[PDB]
Amino acid sequence: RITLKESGPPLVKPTQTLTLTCSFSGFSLSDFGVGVGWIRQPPGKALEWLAIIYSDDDKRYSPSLNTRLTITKDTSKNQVVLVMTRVSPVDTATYFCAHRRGPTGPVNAMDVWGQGITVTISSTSTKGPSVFPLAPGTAALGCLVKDYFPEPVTVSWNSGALTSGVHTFPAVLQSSGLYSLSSVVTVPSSSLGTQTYTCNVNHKPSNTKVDKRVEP
Amino acid sequence: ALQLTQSPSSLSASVGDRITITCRASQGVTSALAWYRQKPGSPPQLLIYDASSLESGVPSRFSGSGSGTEFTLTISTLRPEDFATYYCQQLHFYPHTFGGGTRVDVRRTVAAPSVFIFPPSDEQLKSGTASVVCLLNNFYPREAKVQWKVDNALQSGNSQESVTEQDSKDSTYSLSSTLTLSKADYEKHKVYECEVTHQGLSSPVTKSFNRGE
Amino acid sequence: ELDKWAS
Repeated sequence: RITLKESGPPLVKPTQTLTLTCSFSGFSLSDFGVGVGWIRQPPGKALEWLAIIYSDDDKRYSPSLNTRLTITKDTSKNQVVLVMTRVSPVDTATYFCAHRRGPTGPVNAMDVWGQGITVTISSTSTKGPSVFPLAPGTAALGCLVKDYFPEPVTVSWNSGALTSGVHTFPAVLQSSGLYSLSSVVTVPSSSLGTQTYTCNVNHKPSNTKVDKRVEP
Repeated sequence: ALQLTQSPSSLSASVGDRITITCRASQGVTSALAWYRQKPGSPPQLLIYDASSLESGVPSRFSGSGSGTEFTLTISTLRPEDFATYYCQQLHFYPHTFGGGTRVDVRRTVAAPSVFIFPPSDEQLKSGTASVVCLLNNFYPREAKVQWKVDNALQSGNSQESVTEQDSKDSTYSLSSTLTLSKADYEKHKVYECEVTHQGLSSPVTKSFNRGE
Repeated sequence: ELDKWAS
């Protein structure tokens, strides 16, 4: 039926302007009362309402953003555009556009959503990570994959031969605008002197591949 | 504007359970309230529109009721696909507000975290900074508190941490916290301690190390 | 202010 897809840049520099586009099909912005809204969600946080525009063109913005937001619609393109100015790291989140039914009762909900586009606000340039050891009947060891950009990075242990006990944590975007994540694995103490542990790090974005061995 | 308060904010349950979550508004929104289920990595999905109408295609186990300032969403029998985060939204007033969400995870016996602390590495130390990390491994429930102390001074504002998704096999969570200091600061202190507070620990746990020892 | 469909 109705589907929508958000598009725009995944990476934006603080201060700049964020322009988002919502392309949809299964409905048109000329059907009576129909709306298209924008909802954002910061990493691990709740949904936040941004704005909405309708068939007859009225629109509403979130009060606490409204001097920074501009929503428009091109009906021959079947797209809705959202412009957010002077973005900052706190604007890093996943942006969703969604459809709202018009009166035929059930206009009370956003019934179909886009898959969302995740946008990250940072002033940094591509940069590979440095890999540091996290070292010591159960023992834990790991690797600190620090200061890389942009996401993502892949981590495996012993070239994939080691999987259970492994926990690769969600990376955190630091105040420096660079990512940092840890991958740890818990193993038997007795294994520490005969078994070797190496984390394999790969940051394709900058192609920095690193194999880092950690014992104690 | 209009405050929508969802509760409980976090909830623990098992497959086959019957649960009811609430969303309440600071002002009356009539019947203009919708409910969504959101699974990690996926967009919200409409369940209930106009407070009590089941959205076409949504399973019959889902139901909603309420009007004015009180609303509830009930899941007659919890399924695996329901362990997610639920949100309510009112579309009666502008701006359209979303609640803070309700988190439904898999219930299992309480499991205290295994804690480990890792001093910064020598190699990192000359890059100019020191990252000391604390690992809280395989615990349940999710709520956990990490407190960093350096020479007994409570640290604030200089640590970040992330949690893993609930494990598919054992239903536990693991948490990682990183305390970041300049090298100079790292070298002028001795005891580095990570104190963990969690439902499974009768008393907070402290893992520590003395820099040069 | 009220939503467009509060009618």
